[PDB]
Amino acid sequence: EKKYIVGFKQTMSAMSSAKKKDVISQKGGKVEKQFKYVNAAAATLDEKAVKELKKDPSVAYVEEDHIAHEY
Amino acid sequence: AQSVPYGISQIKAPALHSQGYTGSNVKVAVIDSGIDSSHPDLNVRGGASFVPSETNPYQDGSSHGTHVAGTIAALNNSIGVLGVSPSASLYAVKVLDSTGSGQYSWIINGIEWAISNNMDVINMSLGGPTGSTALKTVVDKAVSSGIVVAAAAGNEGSSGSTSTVGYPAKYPSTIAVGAVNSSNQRASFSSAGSELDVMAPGVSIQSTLPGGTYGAYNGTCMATPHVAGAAALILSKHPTWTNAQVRDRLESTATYLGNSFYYGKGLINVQAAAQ
Ligand SMILES: [Ca+2]
Ligand SMILES: [Ca+2]
Repeated sequence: EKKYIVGFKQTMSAMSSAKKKDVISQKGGKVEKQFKYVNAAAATLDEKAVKELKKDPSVAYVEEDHIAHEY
Repeated sequence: AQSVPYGISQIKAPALHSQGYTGSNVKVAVIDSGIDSSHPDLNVRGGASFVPSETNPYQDGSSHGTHVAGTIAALNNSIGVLGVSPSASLYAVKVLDSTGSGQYSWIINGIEWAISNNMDVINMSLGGPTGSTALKTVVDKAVSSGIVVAAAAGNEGSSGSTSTVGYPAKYPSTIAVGAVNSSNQRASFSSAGSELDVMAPGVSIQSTLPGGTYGAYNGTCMATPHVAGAAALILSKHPTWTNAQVRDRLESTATYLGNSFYYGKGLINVQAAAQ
């Protein structure tokens, strides 16, 4: 598993508090948070989940939850 | 006795204070490692923490967020230092732990908090060399909602003609802030690129540290809070100005320093900007 941010397509499914959770949750993925202003979610994902998600009509992207540092 | 750090004079903040403008009622989110609100030279009005292992935003194990907070709004009194906008309301939005590290999702949660609680100004004295779609979206949303977002340009120095400006400072919606010394020279660590917007003092910047003490640090991160505080001053004098108007004044009235690749529009002058 890794720390990821999963983003959703404006309306081509998944945004809804529940179908969003569902979308990730049913690919092994796990959700830590659903963003209020961003159509996205912080999640924990194996490699399989990533491939499935990226190919979901509801998913616009699957990016790594990167680590910043004090500038 | 109170000392006025050189950078505070360098951007001409004291002229605003003499006019009677000090950032009163302007809400400024310090999206950082927390603020030690027990410091006698600071007032902290609220905040929240999105660091899972450190959920109290009023504790700062790094010292970074407390130091940034004091450049922005260290109280005008008889002790310690003086911030650019000493009457501003500071919010501790903790997204970095005691090592000064944070996940992008935590940072996003902090930015969303700032949006939901109607912050006027966001200071992000942080960045990384990696872009994030979710991050851009959230910073763009904060700006389209009317919030001024000042971001450290980064401390990766220069690399031929390639931009070393980090994220979220690289994104157009933010004001990317580089660092100059007290001679208005670019600090050699200050990141460079066409994304740079302005410069501010970022060398040997004295400010507040947890435990009621004081100390100097260097960085585009120390430069940034000068610009966030400048924004607070400008809005306390022009409460109808939008974030785009604040930004335009800071950049259009900046003191030219040279090639914009290394200096952006140059050194902020809050006195000129708030005319
Ligand atoms: Ca003071
Ligand atoms: Ca920018």
